[PDB]
Amino acid sequence: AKSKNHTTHNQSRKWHRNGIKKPRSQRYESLKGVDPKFLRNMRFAKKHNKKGLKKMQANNA
Amino acid sequence: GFVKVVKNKAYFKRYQVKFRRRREGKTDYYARKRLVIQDKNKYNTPKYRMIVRVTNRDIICQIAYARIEGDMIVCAAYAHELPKYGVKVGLTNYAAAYCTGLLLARRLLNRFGMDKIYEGQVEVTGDEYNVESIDGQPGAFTCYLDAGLARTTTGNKVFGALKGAVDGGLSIPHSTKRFPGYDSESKEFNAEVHRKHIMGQNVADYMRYLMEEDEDAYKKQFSQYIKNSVTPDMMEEMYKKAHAAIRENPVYEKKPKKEVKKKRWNRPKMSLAQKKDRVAQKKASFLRAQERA
Amino acid sequence: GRRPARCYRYCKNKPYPKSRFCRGVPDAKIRIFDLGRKKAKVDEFPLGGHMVSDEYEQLSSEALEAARICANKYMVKSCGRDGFHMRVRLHPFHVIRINKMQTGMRGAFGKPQGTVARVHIGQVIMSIRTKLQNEEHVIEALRRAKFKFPGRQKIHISKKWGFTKFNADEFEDMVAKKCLIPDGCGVKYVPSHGPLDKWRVLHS
Amino acid sequence: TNTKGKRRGTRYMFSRPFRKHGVVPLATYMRIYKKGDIVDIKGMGTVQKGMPHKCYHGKTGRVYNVTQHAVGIVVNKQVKGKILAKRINVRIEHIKHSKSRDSFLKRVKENDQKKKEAKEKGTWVQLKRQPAPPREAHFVRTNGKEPELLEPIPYEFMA
Amino acid sequence: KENPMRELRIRKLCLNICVGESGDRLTRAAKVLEQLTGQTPVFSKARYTVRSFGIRRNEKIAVHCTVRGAKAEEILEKGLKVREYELRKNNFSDTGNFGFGIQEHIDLGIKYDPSIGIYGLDFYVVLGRPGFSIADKKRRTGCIGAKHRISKEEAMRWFQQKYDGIILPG
RNA sequence: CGGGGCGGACUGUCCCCAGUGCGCCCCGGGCGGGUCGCGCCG
RNA sequence: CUCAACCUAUUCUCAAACUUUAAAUGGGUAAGAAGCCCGGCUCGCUGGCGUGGAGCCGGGCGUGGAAUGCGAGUGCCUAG
RNA sequence: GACCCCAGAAAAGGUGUUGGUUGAUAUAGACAGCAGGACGGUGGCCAUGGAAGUCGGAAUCCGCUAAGGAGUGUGUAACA
RNA sequence: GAGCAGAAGGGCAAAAGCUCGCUUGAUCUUGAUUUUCAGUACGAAUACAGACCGUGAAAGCGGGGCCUCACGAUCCUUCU
RNA sequence: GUCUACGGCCAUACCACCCUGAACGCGCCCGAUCUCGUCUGAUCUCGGAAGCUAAGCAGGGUCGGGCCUGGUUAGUACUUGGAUGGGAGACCGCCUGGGAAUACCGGGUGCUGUAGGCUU
Ligand SMILES: [Mg+2]
Ligand SMILES: [Mg+2]
Ligand SMILES: [Mg+2]
Ligand SMILES: [Mg+2]
Ligand SMILES: [Mg+2]
Ligand SMILES: [Mg+2]
Ligand SMILES: [Mg+2]
Ligand SMILES: [Mg+2]
Repeated sequence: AKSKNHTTHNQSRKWHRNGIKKPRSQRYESLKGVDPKFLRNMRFAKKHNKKGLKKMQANNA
Repeated sequence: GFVKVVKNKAYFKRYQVKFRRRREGKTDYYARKRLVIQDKNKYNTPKYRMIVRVTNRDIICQIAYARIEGDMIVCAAYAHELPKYGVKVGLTNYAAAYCTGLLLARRLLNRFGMDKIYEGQVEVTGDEYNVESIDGQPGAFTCYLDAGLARTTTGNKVFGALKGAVDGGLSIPHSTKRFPGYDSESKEFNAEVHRKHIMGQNVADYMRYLMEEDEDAYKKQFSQYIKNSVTPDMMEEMYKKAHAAIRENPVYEKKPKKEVKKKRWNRPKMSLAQKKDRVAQKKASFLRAQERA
Repeated sequence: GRRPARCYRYCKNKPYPKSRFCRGVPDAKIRIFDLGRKKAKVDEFPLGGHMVSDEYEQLSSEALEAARICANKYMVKSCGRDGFHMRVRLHPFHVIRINKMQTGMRGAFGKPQGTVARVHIGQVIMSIRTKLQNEEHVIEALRRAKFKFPGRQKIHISKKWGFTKFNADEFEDMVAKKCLIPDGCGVKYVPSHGPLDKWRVLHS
Repeated sequence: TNTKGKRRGTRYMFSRPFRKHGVVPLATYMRIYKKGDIVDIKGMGTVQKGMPHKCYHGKTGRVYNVTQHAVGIVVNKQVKGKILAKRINVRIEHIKHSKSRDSFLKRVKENDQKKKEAKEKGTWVQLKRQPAPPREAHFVRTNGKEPELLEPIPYEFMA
Repeated sequence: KENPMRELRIRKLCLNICVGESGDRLTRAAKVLEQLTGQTPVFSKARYTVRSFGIRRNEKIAVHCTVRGAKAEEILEKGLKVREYELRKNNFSDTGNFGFGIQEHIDLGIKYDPSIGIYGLDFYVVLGRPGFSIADKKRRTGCIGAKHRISKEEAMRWFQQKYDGIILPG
């Protein structure tokens, strides 16, 4: 009738068999969850990066 | 004794003091938190406020922004430096509050270099005026009023200081509900009795009313108005000239420091050796008196 | 009606005091903890003897009462009614339960049966203070009281003066120097700090 | 068995320290949090809005978003046999700057300055930290004073 | 010798009339206070329900008003005339202010009116010095300090040295 | 372990009675660290 | 004069659902090239301001910025 | 009696023996044995049916002394 | 040491409690996130953004109750 | 050497009582015409300037309470890991590392930012 209710016995041994891996970090994480007002302004800045190109290359040269 | 001592040892062991300025009764931290703290997505943008403090004999108007190390005052104006131009007596009233607010606004604007732009409202009328930024020019200076613990009812002098600042060219959000011209019954702003208050015509009316009612009471009340030869007829023109002279030269000239001898007016702390010796002497005197019997 | 004390000899559970969660606890058997001349001054009874447990165990309030009665009877027989002061220094604050036998171990949490005192190794169970010439009687009274307790106990003649926390060889000259002021059966320590008015009340 | 309440078991965790109740000091609201800095999530209990969950108390993360009153933090959480990076919105009362990153930035700046200065002065200097080495060989003077003999004390029954 | 800022003064008088119930009796008492002070009085509601007194919570039970200045000084003169200028020793409290009561108001200096009852009332003179208002100030409020406080002995001395009154040791 | 000369401050010994501290300078004694340090010994 | 209550200073003994103080073991993060330092450009966001923030474009820095060990990353199907 | 888990024991006792702690007596004669004395006020007071050193309640002294308790126990109705 | 509707715990003093004044942010919307978690749903919650408003002199604060509970798929019905 | 306005940390800053406070200042203080609130010009709001440092405030004091920081308690309590250690058990000792809290005894009694005054 009655049986065992709960245990975490052997669970850690199972967890470490394929390792407990840290999430894969990388350059350029996603912009999800960022403030929409800030995000749409950033998109406008990226869009208009096009202009001012000749001033940038003049200064660089 | 018959009652429990409430302020026993355990009371002090668990007692938590409030903030120092709360204990001094100088700061409402509930309002300060809402009033000096900047949004986090604005980063190191300074949030400016106009502190207006009315004293028994003075008016202090400051513009400050909060920092972790403490507040930073960028411009201050006082009502005790009003005698430099025009107005000489009757400070800490509504007209002097307007004058010192206007002086603070002019001083700050001159320091920033925005005077030809943002001239404010020169011809003083009590109606609402809000300065708007000019395209192609640096934006209008925006600061928020800090009244502190003053009860902000209609006619409080902090709003005269605010009116002076906004006429000087400072963009301070406000409504006319708290100006002396506002009628609570009709919910209307007269804007002419407010101008009278700005030019101090309530004080002049009081003077000329006492001249009819009681001459000795008139002397006792406006004793320093008989001195400096200030009269209800010239009162408005005195305040107008003070406004103009504030307009021309609002730059503060700090009085030069004085050569002063290093005289200590406060008793210093007794040293540990002095305290121990005092205890020894008191014990010796008690024992000697006991031996004398 | 009561279980053998071997069923509650050991400190197996966490302390289970009579509280607002543990209600309906029958009163402990021992209600008197000081006997003899409790009103005797500190200087009257300079000799102190302790019973000290060598066991980390639980002593029932019934056993504390029995040992108290036995030691009191022997002390009255040997030193007179007013010749000693005894203090039982264990209070039965732990509540032992009983699951009286729906059916079986279903809902097995028990009801409060009794109280025990939880005692540690090196802890004092009972103390007797008396004159210097009653050392043998104190040792024998404590030795007799030892037979009412489960574990092993030692009889120790304390180095302190009476029931105080000050050593018996320095007690007298501390009283002389007014570092100690008698107050009933104990002494009050007077440090050399505080207001000088308190010091002026002394030395006068 | 156990409830799933959001504040179960936080009786001391979210309580205030002794004699540190009352008004929140305003420097905590004056701290500046940029994107990319490391913050420890404390979780004070005077402020109930924007409070982190109990699994994030004592955890450190990196800010990725800044709003008017809160920040978004990428903080690692371990769920059984995987660690995964949660994104949580926390009001600034419940965080503070982590000083490990401050110390590391100080050390990087020191290293860069010392390298630039060392190339100019000519000689070579050590930049990596090293674990505490074995102690060097040294002399111990007695100063004409014989070392004190130590003897274990006899046993006596204290009380 | 004595600083002029230490002179004792009357802060307020605090007239009180506690009627058992509400209604016309309380309205008449309010009219009594109106006649005596020339001020609109304020009603006091019951804190709790007491079955024995037949009063209920939030029910208008008493009427009271505080008077300050020359009017308070005049009303105190009237009341002390009624008491015939003798006060009991226990009538002075340990905080330095005192009080008494009268059971008939018609001899205070008012005319009898048949519609108006015969309500008695309580006077409680609150004594003060110049500077006591810092405890009531909004900004930088403080406490008056030990030397500036008024003791029972100083209150009795002031009573004797102002109204030539007699302190009966009762 | 301490000595000389000037400003405060304490004591129920108050007749220039007694005692404690601080800032400047003049000395005396002992201990530790660097010093082209300087010599001697190993 | 005595016994209570009450207050004051002490005294014996305690707490899983008490606590000022408070370990050991433990949990998180960091220990660089995606970094550091220079210039410049974009923005409709923010704004006293050449402000703030973010993004972007060039340039220069290698003593590879604790120890130890090990080759890693990633996908699909999947039994018991 | 005889080896982790482990397969049997407690409180309490011992003039069995072995170590140890603390105290005391003794060539001014200990200890143990054998051998002498162990008195007088006084059959102390109150309890009583009899309580005499010995059923009890307090007292607990004095002289002669080398020394003796106004009593350690047996015993008597109480003495002896 | 009170109160904050209630169980308890946390929190709170010119507060979050009490009394007034004005109100309907207990409204209309899209997403992200947290909690349980399989990182599914529901419920509850947090931070935003866009409207329209409330209040306050204003800074601001408010899209229910100081926080931790107070609740409900497919199919069908009903209303907008 | 100090104060005022606004503050940061939030008692080394608090609490009780006593003493001193020059100059500005801050206050107490004087009044209710206007503004504005009250049962009450007490508070609040407003207009002042005869008086006063009595109070707040500042500084100092107290074998002061508290608080802060040390010593002691004490390598004690507790504790990571180890043993075919002891013991009938309860528990205890050792090895390997870490390591407290009272009582008790000392020292200390606000530091400081911005702006503006006074102090020969
Ligand atoms: Mg089974
Ligand atoms: Mg199963
Ligand atoms: Mg406010
Ligand atoms: Mg158990
Ligand atoms: Mg809420
Ligand atoms: Mg919105
Ligand atoms: Mg102290
Ligand atoms: Mg160890």
